[PDB]
Amino acid sequence: IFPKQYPIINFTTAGATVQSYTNFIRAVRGRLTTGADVRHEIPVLPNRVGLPINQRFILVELSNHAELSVTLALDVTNAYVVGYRAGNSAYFFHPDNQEDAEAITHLFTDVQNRYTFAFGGNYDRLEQLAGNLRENIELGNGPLEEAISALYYYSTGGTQLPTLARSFIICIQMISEAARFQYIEGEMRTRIRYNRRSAPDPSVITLENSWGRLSTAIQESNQGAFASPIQLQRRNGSKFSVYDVSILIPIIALMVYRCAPPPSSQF
Ligand SMILES: Nc1nc2ncc([C@@H](O)[C@H](O)CO)nc2c(=O)[nH]1
Repeated sequence: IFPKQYPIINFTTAGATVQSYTNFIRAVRGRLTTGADVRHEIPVLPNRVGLPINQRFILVELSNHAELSVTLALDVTNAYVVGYRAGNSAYFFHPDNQEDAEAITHLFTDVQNRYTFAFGGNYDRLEQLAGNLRENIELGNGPLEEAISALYYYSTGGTQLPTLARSFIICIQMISEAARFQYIEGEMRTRIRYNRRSAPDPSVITLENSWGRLSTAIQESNQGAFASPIQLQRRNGSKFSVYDVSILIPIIALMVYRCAPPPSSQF
C-alpha cells in the first residue's frame, strides 16, 4: 500500500439529484477544513507550512453514466484541482513553485504513466486553451457527464486539448467553487433540480475571482468590519459594496489561510 492512501470521495452523474450533490459537496468540505480555525464563523483551510504531505490531498472519484472514471487530486490548503488520473495514466498541471512540484510526486504513484503539463491550471491559461471564456461554458449535470468522459478519453487519444481545458473548468466550478461558496453550490443545485445547463452569471464569476481577497478581508476585518469596501457583482453585472462579514456568512463556505488563528477564539 502507499504510506497513507489519501481520502477519496465518490460521486456519480448516473442518477444525480440535489440530495446526492449536496451530500457529495458536504463530504468534500468536511474533508478540507481543519474542523477548527473558525474566523467569525467561517472555517479556514489549513496552513500549507506545517502541513505534512500525508495530509495534503483529497481525491475525488468522479464516476459516470457509462462506467468511466476519473480521480481528481484536490489540494487541501486551497481546494485547487492539481491533476487527475484516468485508467493507468496521471496528468498534473505545471506547479507554480518548487514546493508544490515536490509534493505532487506523492500523488498517484502506482500509475504507470505520469505526465506534468506544460501549462498551469488557472482559469486564464485554461480559458485561452479552451478558446471559450467561463461565461460561455455551460454548467450542470449534463456538462459534468461530458467532462468526465473527455478527461478519461484524453488517455486513449480522444484528446483535443480545447475540450480537455473546457472539461477542467467545468469540473473546477461544480466541485472546488461549490465547496468554497455555499452560493455556488446553490447555482449548481438549481441546474441539477431543473436539468438545466447554463453558463455562470456575473455574481458567480466575481465570487470565483474574489475568494483570496475575501479570505484576506475577513481575516484582517476589525471586529466584523472590512477595513475597506469590497465590491462584488450582481447577477445583472451591477457592482455593489460589502462592508461587513455578516453579509457574507450565507455566501462563503470556506476561506484560504492568511493570518494567525486569531488569538484562539474557538472553544
Ligand atoms: N486547476 C484549478 N484551477 C483553478 N483556477 C482558478 C481557481 C480560482 O478559484 C481562483 O481562486 C481565482 O480565479 N481555482 C482553480 C482550481 O481549484 N483548480
